[PDB]
Amino acid sequence: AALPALIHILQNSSNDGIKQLAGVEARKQVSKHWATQTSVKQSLLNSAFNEGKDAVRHANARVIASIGSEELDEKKWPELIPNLLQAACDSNPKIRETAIFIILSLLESFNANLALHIDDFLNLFAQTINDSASLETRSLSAQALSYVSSLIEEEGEINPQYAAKFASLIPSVVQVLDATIREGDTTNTKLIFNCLNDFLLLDSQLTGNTIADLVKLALQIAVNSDVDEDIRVFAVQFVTSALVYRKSKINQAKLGPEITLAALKVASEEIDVEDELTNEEENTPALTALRLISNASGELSPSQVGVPIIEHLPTMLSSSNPFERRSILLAISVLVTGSPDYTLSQFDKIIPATVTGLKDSEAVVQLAALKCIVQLSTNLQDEVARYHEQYLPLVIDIIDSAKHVVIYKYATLALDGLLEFIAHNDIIKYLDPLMNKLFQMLETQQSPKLRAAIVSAIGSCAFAAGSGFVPYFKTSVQYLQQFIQNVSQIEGLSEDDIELKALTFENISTMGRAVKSAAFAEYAEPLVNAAYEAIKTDSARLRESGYAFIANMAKVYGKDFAPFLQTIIPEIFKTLEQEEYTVNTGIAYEKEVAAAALSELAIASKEHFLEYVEPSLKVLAEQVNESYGLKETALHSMWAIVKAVLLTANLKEGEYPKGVPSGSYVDASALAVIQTVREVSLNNVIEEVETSMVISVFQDLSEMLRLFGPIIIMDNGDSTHLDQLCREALSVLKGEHACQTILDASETEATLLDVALDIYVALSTNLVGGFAQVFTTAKPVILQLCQSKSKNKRSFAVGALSEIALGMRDENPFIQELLEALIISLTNDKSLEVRCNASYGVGLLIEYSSFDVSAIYSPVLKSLYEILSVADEKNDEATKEIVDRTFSNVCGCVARMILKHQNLVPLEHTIPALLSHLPFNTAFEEYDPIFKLFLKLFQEQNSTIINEAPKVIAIFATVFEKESERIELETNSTLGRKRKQFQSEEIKQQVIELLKHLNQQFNGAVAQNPVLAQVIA
Amino acid sequence: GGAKRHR
Repeated sequence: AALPALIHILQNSSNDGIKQLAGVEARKQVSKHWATQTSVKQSLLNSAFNEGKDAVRHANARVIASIGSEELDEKKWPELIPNLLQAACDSNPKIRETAIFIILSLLESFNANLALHIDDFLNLFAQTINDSASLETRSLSAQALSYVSSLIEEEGEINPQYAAKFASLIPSVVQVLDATIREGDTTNTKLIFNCLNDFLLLDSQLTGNTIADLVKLALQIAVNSDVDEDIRVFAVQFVTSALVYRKSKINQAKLGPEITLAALKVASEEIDVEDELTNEEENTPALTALRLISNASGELSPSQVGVPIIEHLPTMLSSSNPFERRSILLAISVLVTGSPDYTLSQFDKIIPATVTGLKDSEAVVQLAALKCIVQLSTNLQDEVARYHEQYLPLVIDIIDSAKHVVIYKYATLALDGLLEFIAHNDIIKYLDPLMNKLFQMLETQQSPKLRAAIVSAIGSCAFAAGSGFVPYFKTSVQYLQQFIQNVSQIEGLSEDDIELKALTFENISTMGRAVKSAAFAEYAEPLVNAAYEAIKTDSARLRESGYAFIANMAKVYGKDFAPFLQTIIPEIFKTLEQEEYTVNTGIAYEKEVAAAALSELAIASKEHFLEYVEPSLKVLAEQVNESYGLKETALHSMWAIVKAVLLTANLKEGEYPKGVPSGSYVDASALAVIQTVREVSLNNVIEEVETSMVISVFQDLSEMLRLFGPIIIMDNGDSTHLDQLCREALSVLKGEHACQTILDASETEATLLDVALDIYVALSTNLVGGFAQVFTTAKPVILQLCQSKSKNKRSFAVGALSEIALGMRDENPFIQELLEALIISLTNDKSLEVRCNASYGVGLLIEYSSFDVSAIYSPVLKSLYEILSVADEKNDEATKEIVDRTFSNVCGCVARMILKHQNLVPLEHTIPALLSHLPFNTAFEEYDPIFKLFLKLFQEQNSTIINEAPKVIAIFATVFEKESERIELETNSTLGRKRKQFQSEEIKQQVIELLKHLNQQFNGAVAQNPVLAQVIA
Repeated sequence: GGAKRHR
C-alpha cells in the first residue's frame, strides 16, 4: 500500500506540481488501499486549511472526501460532517470556503448517508449562498445545491418543507450569477450556469415557477454585447436546453417569439468575414444563436418561431448592415428543417429573398443566400428546384466570379441540390451546357473538397436526366476513373481524398440508375470489383460508398445480382455488428447504407434471398435492441425483408383479401417472418418515449398494411396485436402517449398525429366493414379533432375522415354521422384548405349513402359554390396548390352528387361551372367521377353536355396528352424516382369508346385533334 | 428515398 506514500508527497514535496499530482493519485488509491487511519486524517485536514495555494488546498480536500465516504459506509468518522458544518459558519471566510469545498466533494461522492443530512445542507447552504465575504463560497454553495436537490428527490415522496426551502434558494442563485458576471469571474459564471441547467431537470415542486423567469434572464444576458462572449454562449446554450427539456414552461409564457427575436439579434453581430469565406467555432454568440433558432423551430409551433423571423424578413434583408442581411438568410435556413411546411408556405417571400442574397455586393451575404438555398433543397426538394429558371443563371455566375473557396463550394453545392430534383423534361433544355461547364470546372479546380462537390453535381445531372445521360455516360466514367484507382490503398490519403473517392463510387452508381444496365454493361465488371474492394477496405466511409454502389446495382440488375449474395451478405453482416463507439459517426453512416443495400438486395434477388432471411432478421433484430442510432433504420429494413419474402410468394401489392383473416392467406413459412417483425414493431412503440421511433414504426406499419393487408397485423382470428396497435395509435390522438407525456403544436408533433391517423386510414381500407368495431373508440376523438383550435389539426382530421369513409365505402354504418360532421366543416370552417378537404369526404359519403339525402343537397351545393367562388378570387404557389386542389375536390364532389341523384341537381348552371375548372392541374383522381359523369351524360344524350361537346374534347385532348407525356417519363426517368389521369384501365377504355362515338357523331371532330385521332384509331 | 443518397 503506497497510499500514505502519496499523501506524504502531497504534503511535503518541494514542487507544488508534485504535491498537486500526488494528491490526484492519492484520491484514486483511497478506494483500494484504505490501523493508524487517524494520523493521515489529521495531516490532510491541517494541510487543507493552511496550504498557501488553493490548488494544493483542493487536493487535500478531495482525498478527504473519498476517505469520508469510505468511513460513512462503516458508519465510522461520525465527527466529519458535524465538524465541516461547524467550519462552514466559522468567522474566518477562508475557513468557511474550504469547509464548503470539502462538503461539495463529499456530495460528489454520492454516499448514501448524505441523504440523512438534507436539512443541514439546506439550512447551511441557505446561509452560505449569500456569504458577502467570498464569491467562491457563494458559488460553491450554488454548486452543492444541485446535489442536495437530487438527494431530496430520491425519497419516495419529496418532502414539501424541503422543496419549499430549495424553491426560495433559487433567487439567490440568480444573485450569485450576477455577482460572477459583475466581477468578471468567467470560471464561476460557467459553473453557476450548469447549476441553472440542472434545475431544468428538477421536479416542479423544488423550482417554483421560476423556469420562464430564468429564461427571460438568460436572454437578457445573451443579448447584451458588453458581456464577454464566452459568458453569452453559456446563456444561449441554457435557453436552448430549456426548449429541449422544459418546452411546456416556455409555451405558458409565450417565450418563443422572445427567444426567436433575441437569438435573431445575437446572430446579426459582426463575425470574422475572412474566416467565414475560407475556413473549412460554435463558441461565438452569433453562431450559438443559430443553433437556438434551429432548436426553437423544431420544438415550438411556427407561429412562435417562424412567424417572427418572417415578419422581420423584409427589414433585415434591406438593411445597410451586411450582417443583418446575412443573418435573416441564415436564420431562415435553420428554420426550414424544423418547420418545413411552414417555410414552404412562405416561398412567396423567401424565394425572392434568396434571389436578393445571390445579387448582394458583399460575399458574406451571398454565402448566406447559398446556405439558405442548400437548406431549402435538402428539405423541400422539388419545390426549390422549380425556380431553377432564375437560380441557375445566378448561381453559375457566382461560380465564374468566385474569389473564395467556400463560396465556390456552396455555389457548386447549391447547383447540385437543384439539379438533383429538377424535373426530367426541364433538365434536357440545359443538359449540354451544364455538362460542359461541370467538366470544365472539374478540370480547373484541383482541391479535392471542390472536386468532390463538382462530382456530386455531375452525378445529380445524371439523376435528373435519366436516359438523357447516355451521351455523357462513357465520357464521364472515363474522366472519373482517375478518382477510383488504388481503392484498397488508403494510407497517406487525407479525409477529403477518401471523400473524393467515396463520392465518385456513389455517383457513378447513380449514373447506372440513370442509364440502365444496357449502357452500364461496359463497366459492370471493373466497377463491381472496385466496389467490392471498397467494402474490404478499412475506411468506414469507403466501405459505406461500396454499399451505396451495391444498393444501386441491385436496382439496375435485379435478380441478375443474386450470384454475388454469397460474398456480399457476409460483409454486410460484419458491418452491422460493429461497435458504434465518443460515438464513431463514420460507422453510423456506414451502417445506414449497408442496411439499405441489404434491403435492396432482398427485394431484387427474390427467391435467392430465402436462406438469408433468418440471419438478416437475426442481425437486424439485434441492432434494434442494442444500437445507438440505427434502431429506426434497422426496423425499416426488417420490413423490407418481409416485403421481399411476401413478394416472392407471389402475393401482389394491393391484392389481399379484405377483412379479418380467420386463418392466413400467407404460407405458414412467410407468416412466421411477418409475426417476428410484427412483435418487434409492437415492442418499440409500446411505452416508447422517442417520437422518432414511433413515427418510424407507425409509418412502416401503415405502408405494409396498405401493400399486403391485415395479415401484417393479425392472423388466425387473433387480434392481440391489432388491439395493442389501436391502443397506442388512439393514445397518440388523445395526446397521451409515452413519447408525448414527457394549443399550437410543432410540425413534428403534427406529424405524429398524422401518422397515427394514417394507421386508421390504412386499417379501414384493409378491413372495410370489419373496421367499424375498431373505429368506434377513435371516432369521437377524430371527430373532436375536426373542431380543433389548430387549422393544421383540423385539416389532417377532416382528410383522415374522408379517407376512412373511402375504405369503408357502403359498409360504413356511420355514414350519416360522418356526413353531418363534414357538412358542418364544409359550411362553417374558416380555412379554405379545411373546406377543400371536407368537400372530398362529403361527396364520398353521399356516394355511399343508402338513405335519403335530398334534404342536404341544396345547402351543400350552396357551400360548394361559395368555396369555388373564393378560390376563384385567390387565383404564391402555396396558395395555388390549395386553390387547385379545391378545384379538383369541389368538382369531384358535385360530380359524385350528380351521379348519385342526378335529378336533385340543376345541371344547367352546374355543368358550365364544372367545365370552367377543367382540365385539372392536380388531384387527377377526381377525374374519375367526372369521367363517369361525362360518360352518363352523353349516353343519355343530355342536352347540356351535347351542346358543350367542344370543351369536352379540349379537356380530353389535354387528358390524353398528359397520359402520353407520363408514359414517356416512365421509361426515360432514372430507376427508382399519382400523375395518373385514369384510375383504371376499364375507365380508360370507356373514355376511348365514348371518344369514338363522339367521332361517329358531330362530323368527326374528335379526330380533328392530332392527339385524340391517335387514340381513336 | 426519392433522393439519390442512401444516408
